[PDB]
Amino acid sequence: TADFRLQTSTLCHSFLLASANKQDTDYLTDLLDNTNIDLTCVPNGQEIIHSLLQLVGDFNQRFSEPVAQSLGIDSDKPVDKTALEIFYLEILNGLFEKLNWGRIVAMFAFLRILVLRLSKHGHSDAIQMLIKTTSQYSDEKLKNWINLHDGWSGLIEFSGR
Ligand SMILES: CN(C)CC[C@H](CSc1ccccc1)Nc1ccc(S(=O)(=O)NC(=O)c2ccc(N3CCN(Cc4ccccc4-c4ccc(Cl)cc4)CC3)cc2)cc1[N+](=O)[O-]
Repeated sequence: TADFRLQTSTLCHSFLLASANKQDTDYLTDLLDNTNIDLTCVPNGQEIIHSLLQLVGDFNQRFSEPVAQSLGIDSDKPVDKTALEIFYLEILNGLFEKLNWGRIVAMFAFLRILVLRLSKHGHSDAIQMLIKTTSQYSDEKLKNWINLHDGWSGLIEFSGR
């Protein structure tokens, strides 16, 4: 088994890559290193990724640019990694006023939108910062709750699979 921070980064990388294969064009597989990521380290990791993909898709349909436009995530220009982090962390600090599995699904959904828009151009460093930022934020704020809910494995029963 692995520490929660490593389990959360491993699960963030596999959900982002799997979501990219879903896209008409996948840019992420080439621009990210999948050599040191093993979902096998995460307990029940495959079903967690399948569960998170089912839940994030239902979320994307239900809920459909103010700061993305400011941060130029859709630009070819190198981005401000420092500013996107404060904005992402603050956006997450607002989301987790209430802590439920549904709010966790939304955080992964936001990371998917930011990572997939960033991927069109090779902003690998920003995507990696965001994956690390999700991992650090989850270890600090979401870990006690995620732990008291069967862990990341809790998403498997929440999904209904
Ligand atoms: C059965 N089937 C026919 C219906 C499936 C229903 C409806 S779809 C859905 C709803 C919530 C989360 C995910 C998907 N499923 C469901 C229903 C409820 C729940 S829940 O009770 O556990 N959670 C919620 O109901 C919930 C959670 C978060 C939530 N948000 C709405 C607003 N967004 C906006 C937002 C605010 C601040 C910062 C960022 C964002 C944000 C986040 C992501 C994006 Cl992509 C864009 C903006 C935050 C999250 C809304 C509802 C979970 C789920 N679920 O797990 O899928």
